[PDB]
Amino acid sequence: MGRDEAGITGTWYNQLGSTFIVTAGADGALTGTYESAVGNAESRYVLTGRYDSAPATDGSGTALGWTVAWKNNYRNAHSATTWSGQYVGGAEARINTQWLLTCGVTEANAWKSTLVGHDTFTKV
Amino acid sequence: MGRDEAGITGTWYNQLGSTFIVTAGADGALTGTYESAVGNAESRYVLTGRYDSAPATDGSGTALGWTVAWKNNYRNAHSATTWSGQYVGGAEARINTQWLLTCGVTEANAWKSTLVGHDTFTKV
Amino acid sequence: MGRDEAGITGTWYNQLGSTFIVTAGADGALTGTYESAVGNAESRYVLTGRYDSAPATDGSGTALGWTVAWKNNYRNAHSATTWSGQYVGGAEARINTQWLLTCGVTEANAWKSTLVGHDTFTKV
Amino acid sequence: MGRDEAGITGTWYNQLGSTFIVTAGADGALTGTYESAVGNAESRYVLTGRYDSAPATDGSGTALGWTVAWKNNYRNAHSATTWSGQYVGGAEARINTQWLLTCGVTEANAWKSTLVGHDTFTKV
Ligand SMILES: O=C(CCCC[C@@H]1SC[C@@H]2NC(=O)N[C@@H]21)NCCCN(CCc1ccccn1)CCc1ccccn1
Ligand SMILES: O=C(CCCC[C@@H]1SC[C@@H]2NC(=O)N[C@@H]21)NCCCN(CCc1ccccn1)CCc1ccccn1
Ligand SMILES: O=C(CCCC[C@@H]1SC[C@@H]2NC(=O)N[C@@H]21)NCCCN(CCc1ccccn1)CCc1ccccn1
Ligand SMILES: O=C(CCCC[C@@H]1SC[C@@H]2NC(=O)N[C@@H]21)NCCCN(CCc1ccccn1)CCc1ccccn1
Ligand SMILES: [Cu+2]
Ligand SMILES: [Cu+2]
Ligand SMILES: [Cu+2]
Ligand SMILES: [Cu+2]
Ligand SMILES: [Cu+2]
Ligand SMILES: [Cu+2]
Ligand SMILES: [Cu+2]
Ligand SMILES: [Cu+2]
Ligand SMILES: [Cu+2]
Ligand SMILES: [Cu+2]
Ligand SMILES: [Cu+2]
Ligand SMILES: [Cu+2]
Ligand SMILES: [Cu+2]
Ligand SMILES: [Cu+2]
Ligand SMILES: [Cu+2]
Ligand SMILES: [Cu+2]
Repeated sequence: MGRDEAGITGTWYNQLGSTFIVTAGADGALTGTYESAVGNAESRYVLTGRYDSAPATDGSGTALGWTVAWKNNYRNAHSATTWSGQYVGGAEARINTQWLLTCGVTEANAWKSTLVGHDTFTKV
Repeated sequence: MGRDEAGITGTWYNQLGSTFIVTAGADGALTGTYESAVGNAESRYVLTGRYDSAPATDGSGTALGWTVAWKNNYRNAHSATTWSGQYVGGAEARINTQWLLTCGVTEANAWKSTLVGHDTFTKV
Repeated sequence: MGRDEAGITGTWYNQLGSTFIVTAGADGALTGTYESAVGNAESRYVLTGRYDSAPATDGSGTALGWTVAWKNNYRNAHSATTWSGQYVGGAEARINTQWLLTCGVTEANAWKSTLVGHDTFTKV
Repeated sequence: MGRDEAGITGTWYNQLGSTFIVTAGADGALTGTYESAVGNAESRYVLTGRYDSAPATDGSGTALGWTVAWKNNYRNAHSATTWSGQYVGGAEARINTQWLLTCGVTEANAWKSTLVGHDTFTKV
């Protein structure tokens, strides 16, 4: 199995109150759903990503990333967010991320297409 | 089908000479392989992502994103990159992205865990 | 005077234990010194920046930014960090930032020149 | 003098058609004005920043950064941009940057406060 397959798989919550439901596969896959507490979003969106299934054993975190395109059966916000970060195990397990949200825009507006931020996910 | 299913599917090349091989599914999925011309990487890595399969029709680009975890059968760089951007169709089709590369690090080094950059992909 | 001239001027501390000493001028200027608890840095470095001296009065934060080039009389790390963020007044005043650290590198290494992160500064 | 004092001082133009007028001081200071071809901006804005006045001599670029707060006598966009990058000398001298634009927002909107992008400046 991936070293942190069981540690990563499950339900996570960020500081905005969003809900990140993920399954980590033995092959390095991340699959699941994302529900954002903010923005032009309602209900669950498909996500997919990858993680390092054989991380270092020196106390370093486990690198990972995932994408949500903000289209589902309810809404289409013509945008996608990618989260890049690491899982940190332990009693207070965390996934610490930085993210890039890109909106589909015309070429004249490309300069203002991308938001950057940071989300921390916990199991509680 | 996704509006830009055929436009996105195929082989793309960025300004570093890296090769991005992707299939866009009707459901919004991106699957394929990435081969980086630079860094701690050799041969192909699995990628997965998402794209807006019903973009706006006002000339705006098509938002998308994908992730590579830098582990394959040859090397493990304990890191993952996410690319966030948009596909722009036309005679000179492009995927314009910004990216976040996170390395698995100890908590004392978390402040220096993440690189940011920008890649432009073309069909030639 | 700037609306938050007095609120911004003073000594601030971030989550790494770094010390940000700043004077906000009536004209929108920020001047002062930065001392980083981490990285290739020792003692104080010159900083300069700008802030919105007439912010909105609807509860929004006060936008600002500053730069440190990491050369002083002790060390030269051939790099510069810019912090971009906002000051949020109140009992628990904060400056919330995201930052970009660029290292001087050869053109072959330009893709790995820039780190991104986020620092929160408090008065305690 | 700074190694690239003369190389940096002058008028620069980016890919959007914006105009960056800068003087590099022997002490590492950057001062000047910025005029953006895009966004909520008109005429010139004050800028200030820092650069490495004693860069490496191995062909590496010269790290630098600067800030503009988007208030002048004509408009106040309640925002600030920081550019972080490097100057690359030679026949086709360039300043390659990544930038963070933060808007002053209420705490409920802090997640969408910051844009990220990249500008390349040339002498022509
Ligand atoms: O909301 C969305 C989809 C939901 C995004 C939720 C984000 S993911 C990163 C973060 N972690 C999280 O848990 N939740 C948030 N996609 C278009 C994102 C439009 N803006 C923001 C909201 C909005 C809704 C309606 C009308 C205008 N805005 C982005 C701001 C912006 C920046 C630059 C130019 C123009 N607009
Ligand atoms: O290379 C990797 C995997 C390959 C990454 C390729 C990147 S994806 C974004 C971009 N688009 C692309 O087409 N190609 C590049 N993963 C660890 C990334 C270590 N550094 C860089 C190289 C290196 C190799 C060996 C030893 C040291 N470095 C990152 C620099 C850094 C930043 C902060 C702290 C420490 N190190
Ligand atoms: O430390 C510096 C100057 C100090 C930087 C302090 C940072 S500002 C943002 C943050 N807020 C803060 O309060 N403190 C930190 N400038 C070169 C920054 C080299 N690396 C990190 C340390 C290091 C010291 C010696 C040898 C190798 N590293 C950056 C990692 C990197 C990324 C990509 C490619 C290569 N390296
Ligand atoms: O324009 C400004 C000041 C000018 C900014 C110019 C930028 S600096 C980086 C770049 N290099 C350059 O040469 N030129 C551009 N400051 C508020 C920036 C509001 N948005 C964009 C324009 C706008 C004008 C009026 C109404 C709405 N927009 C930012 C988009 C955004 C993102 C997230 C949430 C909400 N909005
Ligand atoms: Cu290893
Ligand atoms: Cu973080
Ligand atoms: Cu948007
Ligand atoms: Cu705006
Ligand atoms: Cu639509
Ligand atoms: Cu771009
Ligand atoms: Cu690394
Ligand atoms: Cu380093
Ligand atoms: Cu106003
Ligand atoms: Cu922040
Ligand atoms: Cu460095
Ligand atoms: Cu490295
Ligand atoms: Cu040196
Ligand atoms: Cu760049
Ligand atoms: Cu804004
Ligand atoms: Cu918006």
